[PDB]
Amino acid sequence: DDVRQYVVRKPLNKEGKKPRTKAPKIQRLVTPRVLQHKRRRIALKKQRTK
RNA sequence: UACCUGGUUGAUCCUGCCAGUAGCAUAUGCUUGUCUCAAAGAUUAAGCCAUGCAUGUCUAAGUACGCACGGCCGGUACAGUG
Repeated sequence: DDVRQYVVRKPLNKEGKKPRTKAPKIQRLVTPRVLQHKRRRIALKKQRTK
């Protein structure tokens, strides 16, 4: 599944502003960036060994 | 600038100190137009303290669901400022 679609959004309705839903930033979520960070760590290991 | 002068005697030459002399550093007195530097609660009490201030700090890069501001109504988690 994809947790991105199951984050509890909270509704905000104030008089002078249009209503909107606020969502938290999902933490500890695996994204392309963290995978690239792991790749870079392993590549640094390889570079050190070489 | 390697300097002395007055004072013991009726007078003299000494010893010798007192006083003078110049700076320096604190205080104080009188006086004080310009201008440049510039010390300043050490001395007595490391005595006592009203009040205020004197140490805080965020980047692209730890944590943002504070509508506190702020958008592009969305399989659009997180726009951004904060």
